[PDB]
Amino acid sequence: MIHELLLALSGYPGSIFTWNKRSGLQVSQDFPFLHPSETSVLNRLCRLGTDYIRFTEFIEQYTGGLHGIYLRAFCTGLDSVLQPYRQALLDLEQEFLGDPHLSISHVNYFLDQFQLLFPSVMVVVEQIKSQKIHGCQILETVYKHSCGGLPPVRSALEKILAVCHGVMYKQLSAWM
Amino acid sequence: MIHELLLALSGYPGSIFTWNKRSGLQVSQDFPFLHPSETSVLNRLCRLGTDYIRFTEFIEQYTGHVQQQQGQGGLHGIYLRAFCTGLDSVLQPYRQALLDLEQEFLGDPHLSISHVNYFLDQFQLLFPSVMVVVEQIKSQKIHGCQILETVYKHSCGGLPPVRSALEKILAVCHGVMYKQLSAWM
Amino acid sequence: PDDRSWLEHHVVHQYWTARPSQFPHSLHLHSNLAAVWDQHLYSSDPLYVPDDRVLVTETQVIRETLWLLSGVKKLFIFQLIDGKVTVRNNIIVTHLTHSCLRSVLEQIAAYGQVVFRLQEFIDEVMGPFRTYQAFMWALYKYFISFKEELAEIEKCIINTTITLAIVVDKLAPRLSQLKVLHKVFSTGVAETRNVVRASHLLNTLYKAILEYDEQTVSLLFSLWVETVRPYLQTVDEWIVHGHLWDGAREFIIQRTMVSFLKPVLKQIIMAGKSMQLLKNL
Amino acid sequence: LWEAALTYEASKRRCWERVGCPPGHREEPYLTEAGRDAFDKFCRLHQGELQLLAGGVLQAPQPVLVKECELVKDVLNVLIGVVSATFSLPESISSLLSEVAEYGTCYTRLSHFSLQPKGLVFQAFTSGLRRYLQYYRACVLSTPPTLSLLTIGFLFKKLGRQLRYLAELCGVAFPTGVKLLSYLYQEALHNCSNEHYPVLLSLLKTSCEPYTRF
Amino acid sequence: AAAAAANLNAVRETMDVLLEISRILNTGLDMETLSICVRLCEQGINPEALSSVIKELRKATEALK
Amino acid sequence: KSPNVLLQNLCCRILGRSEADVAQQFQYAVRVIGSNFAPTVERDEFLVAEKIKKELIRQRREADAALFSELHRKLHSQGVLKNKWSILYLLLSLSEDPRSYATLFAQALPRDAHST
Repeated sequence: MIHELLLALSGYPGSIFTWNKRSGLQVSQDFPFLHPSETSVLNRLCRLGTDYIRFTEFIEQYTGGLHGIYLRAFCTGLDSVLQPYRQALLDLEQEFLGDPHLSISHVNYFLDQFQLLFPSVMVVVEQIKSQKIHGCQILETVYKHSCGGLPPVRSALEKILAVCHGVMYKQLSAWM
Repeated sequence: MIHELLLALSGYPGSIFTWNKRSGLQVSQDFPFLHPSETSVLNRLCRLGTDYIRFTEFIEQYTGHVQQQQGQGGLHGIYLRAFCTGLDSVLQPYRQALLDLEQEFLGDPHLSISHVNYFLDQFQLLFPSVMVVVEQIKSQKIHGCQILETVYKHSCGGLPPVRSALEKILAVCHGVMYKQLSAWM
Repeated sequence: PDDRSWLEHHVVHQYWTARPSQFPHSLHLHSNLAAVWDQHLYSSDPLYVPDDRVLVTETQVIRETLWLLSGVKKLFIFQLIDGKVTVRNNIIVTHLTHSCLRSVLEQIAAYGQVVFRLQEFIDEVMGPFRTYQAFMWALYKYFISFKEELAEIEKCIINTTITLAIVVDKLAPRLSQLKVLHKVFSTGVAETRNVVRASHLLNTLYKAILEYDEQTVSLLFSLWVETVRPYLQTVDEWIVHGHLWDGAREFIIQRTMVSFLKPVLKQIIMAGKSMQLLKNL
Repeated sequence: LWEAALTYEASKRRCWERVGCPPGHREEPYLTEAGRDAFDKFCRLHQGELQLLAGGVLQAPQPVLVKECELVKDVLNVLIGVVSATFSLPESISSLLSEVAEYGTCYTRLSHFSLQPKGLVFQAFTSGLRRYLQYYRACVLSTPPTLSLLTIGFLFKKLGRQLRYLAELCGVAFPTGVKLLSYLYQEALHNCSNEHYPVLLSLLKTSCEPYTRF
Repeated sequence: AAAAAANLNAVRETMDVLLEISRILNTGLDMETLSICVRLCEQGINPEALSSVIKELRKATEALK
Repeated sequence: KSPNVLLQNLCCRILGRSEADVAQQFQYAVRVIGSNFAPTVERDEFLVAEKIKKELIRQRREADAALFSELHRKLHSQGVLKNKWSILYLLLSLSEDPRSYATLFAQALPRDAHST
C-alpha cells in the first residue's frame, strides 16, 4: 500500500486506481481505515499522477507529421525537470519503511510544489502538440512561459530551454 | 560448488560434472536444492570445460604418446605434433585466469556464479572457432604443408583473438618445415 | 538441524520448490495489502473464486529480474512460452494487489524479449558473413559491460533495501540503450544477397551517427567501427597487392550503398586496377 | 552497562515488508555464496547419495580429510618418488591425482634403472640419466613448499610429459653396447623438434663419449 | 535472541531522537553525560534537583579549569 | 547500577577531575539530590512540549519548534520511555542559547491541594 500509491504516482496503478484514457486513477474502493472524505484527498493527489503518466508516453515516442531533432531535445530536458520528482519518490518509501504512523498528508504537503510545476508545464506540452510547433520556433513557445509567475514553472522550462539553444549552436556552426 | 567447478573447467573431470562425449560435461541434476537460475549459468560454463577437455585430449593423444614413431598424416607426422605444441601455449591465459580465480575464492569463498561466468567468457568466442580447424585436419587425413593452409584460412578472421591465437600455431608449424628446409636447400 | 538447517539457511527454494513461501515480518496492511484486498473482496461477498497466488518475497523478484537482464534463463517467474518471457499471473509478493504487479513485471518482460532476441541473434552466429559476424561481435563486447552491472548488484544482496523502484531507476542508462537496438535490428532482419543485407545494416549506423551530430551516439559509434574493419582490410588488400579478390561478392565494390567512400571511389578503383597493371610490368 | 552496550552499530539488510523496525536478519543466503564449508558438505552429501544408490559398495571412508595442504604434502612425497598411504604395489581428486601419480610411478622406474654405478656406453648413458633425475628431485621442495593444489599439476605438466617420454625411452628387452648406441641414434632421427630435442641430444652426446676413446 | 537485540536497537533510535532534541536546544551536554541523565530518571529523580548540580558544575569546571 | 555511584559518574563527567580527586562536590551533590529522589510536582508532558515551543518562539527560532513537533511524535512512536517528562523538563531546565516572564506563565502542578 506504501508502494501501490508510490507506483500509482509513477506508472503502475493496479485496480485500486484504475486508469482511464482521458484521465485516470479513479477510486471507488472502500476501507474502514481510509476516511470517507479521504477519497477526495486521494482525488486531489491523482491529478499529479496523470500528468507524469502522460509525460512518459510523450517521451516514449521520441528520443511527416511532427518530428525533428527538437522533439529529441525538448523531451530530454523534460527528463531533467522530472528528476527531483523521482528522487523525492525514492526518499518517501525510504521514510515509510521506518515509521509506520505517517499518513497520506505527508506525501501531500511534501509533493505540493509539483501542483504548480506539473499543470503549468503540461499546458506547454499540450500546446506544442495541438499546434504545429516542431521546427526552431519551439524556443519561442517555451520562451513565453519560462518567464513564469509561479516559481516552479519559472525554473523548469529554463532547464528544458538551454538544450534547445544548444541545438541552435550546431546549426549555426555548420552554417557559419 | 567451488573447487569441483575449477577442476572440471581445467580438464580434470568431476563426479559432479560427469564427463561425456554424448552430452559434454553435465551437472548431476538430482539435488533438489540446485537453483534453476544457477542451472543455466552452469550450462554456459560447462561448454568451456568441454572444449578444454577436447583440447587436452587431442594434445595428449597425439604428442608424447610415442617417440614420433598409423601412417595417415591427419593423425601423425611432425606437423601434427607441432600443432599440439602451439595449442597448449595458446591455452596459457586460460590457465592464468583459473589460477587467479582460485586465489580470489581463497580470499572470500562467497563469490557469485555470475562472476566466474562473466570473467571467463572471453574464451567463449575463441573456443568454437578452432574446433572446425582441428576437425578438418583429423577427418580428411591432411598431410604435410596443406595443414598450413587449413590453419591459414581461419587466421585471417574478423575476430581478433582467433586471429592472434591461430597465427601463433602457424608460426610453430612453419618451424618444422624450416628445420627440414634448412638442410635440404 | 544438522543438514536440514544448512539447507534451510542457504537455499531460497520456496518458489523453486512447491512450498508456500512465508516471510516473518511486521504484518498489518502497509505490507499486508494482498491479504487486505482479498479480505475486502470476501467481505463484499464475490462469492468466492480468488486468483492464483502463492506468495514470493520481495528481494527474490529483484534477484530474478537481475538474472533475466544479465541474460540467463530457466526462471520460474517470467515464464517462457516459446522462448519469449511472459509475466506470471500465479504469484504475488505480499502487496501490489495482483494487478499492478501484472503491469510492472510485464514492462521488465518487454525489455526481456529484446534481450532474449539479442542473445538469440548472437547464438545464431555460432550455431563468416563479414558484417553480421562483425556486428554481433560489437553487440557482444557491449553485452559484457552490460552483464557486469547485473553481476555486481547480485553480489550486494548479501552485503540498504531491495525493491523495484530503486532497481528500475538504477538501470536507466541501460533500459534507454536497449530501445535503440530494437530499431537498429529491424533493418538488419529486413534483409537477398549477402552484400545488400550488409550494406543496409551498415548504412543505418552511418545515418544515425549524422542524425545526432548523449550516450546513444556512443553506442552507435561503437557499433560502427567494429563493422567496417573487414572492409578496411579488404580495401587495403585490393589496393596495395594489386589482385582483386572478392569471392562470394561480399565486397561492396563489384568490378543500398554507403557513401563512406563514394566521393573518392573513382580514385579507389583507378588505384587498385592500376596497381594490378603495375604487377604485369 | 546498558548504555555501554547501547553504543553499537545496528545492521543493514533492510526489508520492505517490515515497517515496524527493519534493521536486518538475512532473507535466506545464496547456496554458493556461503562457500568453503558448504562445498565440502555438498561433496559429502553427494557421496552419501552415490553410496545409497549402490548399497555401500562404493563406500570409501574419510570422504573429507585429506583437505588441500595435507593432500599437497602427500603428493610432494609422491613427487620425491616414495609411495603414499593410498598407493600399493573431494571426489574429483582422483582424476587430478592420477596425472601426477603416474609421473611419480615412472620416475621410480628410472631410478631403479640407475641402481648401477654390460655396456661401457651404457654406464655413461645411465650417469647421464641421473643428471635429469637429480633435477626432478631437486625442483620439488624448492618450487612447491605447500602451494595451491591445481598449481602443482599445471607446473609439473611442462616437466612431467618429458619424464613420460623418457619412460617410453627406457625398457622397464633393452639393448646394451653398440646396439644401444645405434638404438639411441634411431631415436634421434625419430623426433627432433618437440621439447625432447636437448634431452635426447644430451643423452646421445654422452652415449658416444666412450666409443670415441676406442 | 532477536527480541534481545530489537530492544537494544529500539532504545538507540529513541536516544538519537533525544540527541537531536538535545542539540537543537544546544545545551552544552553530550551523549556520555546524557547516558547518565537518562539512567537517573528511570529510577526517579527531581529534574529541578539535577539541574541544580549541573548549573553549579558547569560554572565550577571554569574556576578549576 | 545504583544511584549514588551514578551521581559520582555525573560529577566525573562534567568536571574534568576524577572521583579520587574531588569529594566536596560529591558532598554537595548528596546534599542537593537527597530527599528529592522523585519529582515533587505532577507531570504535564504536554505543557513541557508547549514550553519548548514557547521558548523557541521567544527566541524566534520558530523552525526548530516545528521540527520538535515531529520529534515528539517520534518519541511517542517508539515508546521505550515511561519518563518522557523528566528528561525533557531537565533539558528545558539546562537551557542554553544556540545564538522576560514566566511568573504569569503556568508552572508544574505543585500538590498543595493534596496531602503528600
